Amino acid sequence: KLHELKPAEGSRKERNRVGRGVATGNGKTSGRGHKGQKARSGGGVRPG
Amino acid sequence: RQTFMANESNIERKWYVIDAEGQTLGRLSSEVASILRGKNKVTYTPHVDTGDYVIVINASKIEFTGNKETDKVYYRHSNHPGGIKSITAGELRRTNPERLIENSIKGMLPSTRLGEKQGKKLFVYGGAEHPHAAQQPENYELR
Amino acid sequence: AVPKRRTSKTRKNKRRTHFKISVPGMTECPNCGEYKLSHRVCKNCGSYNG
Amino acid sequence: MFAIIETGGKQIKVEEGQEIFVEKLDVNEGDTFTFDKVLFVGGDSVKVGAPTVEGATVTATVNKQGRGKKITVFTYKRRKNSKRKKGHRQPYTKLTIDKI
Amino acid sequence: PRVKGGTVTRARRKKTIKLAKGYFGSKHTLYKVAKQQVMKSGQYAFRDRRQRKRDFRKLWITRINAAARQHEMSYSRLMNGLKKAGIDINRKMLSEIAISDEKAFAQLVTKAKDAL
Amino acid sequence: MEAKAVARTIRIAPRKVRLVLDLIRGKNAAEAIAILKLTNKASSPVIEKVLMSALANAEHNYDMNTDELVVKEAYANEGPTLKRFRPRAQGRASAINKRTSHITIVVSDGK
RNA sequence: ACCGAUAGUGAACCAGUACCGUGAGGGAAAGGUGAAAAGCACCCCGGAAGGGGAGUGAAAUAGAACCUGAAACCGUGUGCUUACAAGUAGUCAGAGCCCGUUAAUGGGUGAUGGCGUGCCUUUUGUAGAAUGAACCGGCGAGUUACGAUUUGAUGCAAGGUU
RNA sequence: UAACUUGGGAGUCAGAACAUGGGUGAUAAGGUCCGUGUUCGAAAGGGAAACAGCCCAGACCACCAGCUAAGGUCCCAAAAU
RNA sequence: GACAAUGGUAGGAGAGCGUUCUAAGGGCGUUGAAGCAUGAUCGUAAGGACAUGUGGAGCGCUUAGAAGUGAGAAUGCCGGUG
Repeated sequence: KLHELKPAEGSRKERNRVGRGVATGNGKTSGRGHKGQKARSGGGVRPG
Repeated sequence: RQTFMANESNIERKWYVIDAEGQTLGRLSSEVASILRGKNKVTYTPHVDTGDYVIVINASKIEFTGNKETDKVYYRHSNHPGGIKSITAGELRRTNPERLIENSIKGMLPSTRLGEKQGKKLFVYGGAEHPHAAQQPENYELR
Repeated sequence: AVPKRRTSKTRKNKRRTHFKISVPGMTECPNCGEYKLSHRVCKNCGSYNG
Repeated sequence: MFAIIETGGKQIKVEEGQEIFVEKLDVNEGDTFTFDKVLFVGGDSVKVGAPTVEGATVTATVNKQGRGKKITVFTYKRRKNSKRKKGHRQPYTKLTIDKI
Repeated sequence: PRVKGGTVTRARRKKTIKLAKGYFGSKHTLYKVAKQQVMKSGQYAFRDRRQRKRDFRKLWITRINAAARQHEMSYSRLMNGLKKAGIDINRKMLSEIAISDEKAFAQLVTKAKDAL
Repeated sequence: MEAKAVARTIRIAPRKVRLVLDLIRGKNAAEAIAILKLTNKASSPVIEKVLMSALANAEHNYDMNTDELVVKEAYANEGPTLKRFRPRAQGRASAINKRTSHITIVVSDGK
């Protein structure tokens, strides 16, 4: 029924949001680390 | 929680007199300090005064050991630039024997607000006669 | 020089303990019936005795 | 008179008609309880010693089975983004002594 | 859709300011200063719950020492004598007996001396 | 029973008025009038009209006698601020606050 | 399954306007009484502004500076405490003095005793005399499109899919 | 009571003190460069007066219970004048 | 019921709270909604109720869906006030 809906078991998962407080585990640096070329906006080196 | 706490509604204080003739200065001062605080009672409470009053007569003929008569020196500073004073313990005995005993005992008490009040119950006299006969002081022997 | 710290409201009010004004110093005129300053003339009928 | 009883980890000093607070027991509210371990009895009657007094039980009745006030546990470390928060309510058992 | 603030930021900030009543000056008024002091209060209380047990054991032992000296013996020899007999009464109960029942304590000092 | 009068939006700084209000707080009505007439401050005549208006309210609106009256309450509250500027040196301007106050006086017969 | 007056066009309002520049050019802030103006006749203090009554209205602490009306900050009155004392201002213990709850081993204040050098960032290492914040409020930072790969679910199966 | 293999996701490439085996310096440095252990980093609690790196010892929570380690027992300050 | 584990920065993994809008079902409201204020209340945390004042017209609950979805700090921007 439209008021009792249920997706299949294990078929959905919630996305992870970074930069939303220290308790989440991805708060300040958002998983990037400390002060490098790979910690800047725009990324780093070419894939090869 | 069963622990008893003493307070001013039920504190009892009494008076003692102690003879300072033929005793070492430091061995007598350590015992007097344990009495002014109240460490000899079963109702000792840390945050209230429980100890008793002490009268010290015959403040002269207090005895040192070794060469302390000339070697032990007391220093003070007047908080003015270049002013520091000095006096020998053998010289203070013959000119202010009451201060010699009084300062030694006061150095063995905590320097809190309660410590100053607990140190105001000591009376020291250089002779064998005291004027506190309105109370009923009792003779005390040193452990 | 400039202040190193902000002054709190407790310290500010302590400093203003003595900042106030006094009473004028007035007496009653026994011709006017109303108040006047000592050693000054009355302002109601403009009389000064003595 | 009075007795010393061992109610698990700790000891209590009890008289008759006195209400006491202990840690949670398996009894229900209203039923009777017995303290089988008594270490000392005094008063006018002859003083008895230790390690255990031969018999000498104490009886009491259960009044309430509740929990204590909530205390918040909080710790943190400065300059390290680490902290924790926890609540706690400790359960107790209320009793009233009636026969030593 | 656009989600704005309101009724969420104010609610949680009032909870912190309400735990700091009685504090001096701006430490019960301004949120940022009050937030710091409330964290230090929780850190202090955790430490002080465990120091409260060391503070009260010392007080009982001091009182047992004074009572025992009135019977011509020290604290250290009193606990050895009781242990050699098996009294198993802790320091909290011995202190409560010396204050209240003066001649019941003397019933325990004798047995501590009987076993030496 | 009490009577009151209010003067709103008076162009005087609030903390200059409060100095005068400290002298007449708690005095008889006849004594407060004399104090205000003999004090040589700027805000004394302004407060004089507020107390006179409140005294006349106790005689027409109500039925109270002006011989047993006292000054029960006398306080000043802040009003809107007028924002101005002052040209300083080197091409800079400094702000100036022209402040305003609300003045209230209550006179009570007692009871 | 777009915004709801710091948003949405710079501009919901006499806005490319006030204003700024020789000029090209740059550019704001400002919405809300009430269902109905029925927008306070009349009396009192004053030169006036402002107010106290009396009336209108369901309501005037809805009176045009008008729906609701938070915080910083400024004042008035009161229960407990403070003028011999060395304070990151709290925490644990604790007399005395006042109150009475979402009724429960209750609330307010605090004579004294023990312990105790803010937060963030950056560092081998910070109470640091290394950086940043005067206070309060609003706003302010891993998203979407198209491809690749891997994991879970579902349908069919030597076939699957447009 | 771990180890090896195949896949998805990382951070790290400025380290410091103590003891010990050596080079360099001057058998100087809280110096500098290597080998071998510990602790800090990323570790609260007790001792060394105070004192990241020294000695003891690894905090899930509550209790006004007991036994110990380092270090201590005349007074401050708990326990042998 | 018996035993065992539970300090932690960079970083990996898991389970949840709350906010605005949509769908379906079921409800509350002038005999007084949201918002605001106070309170000695409940849960392990994010947080949720109730009572009383003010307020004068909208708003919750259950299961799903989608995001302009959470602020203490950038010599941050705008307004008010020391």
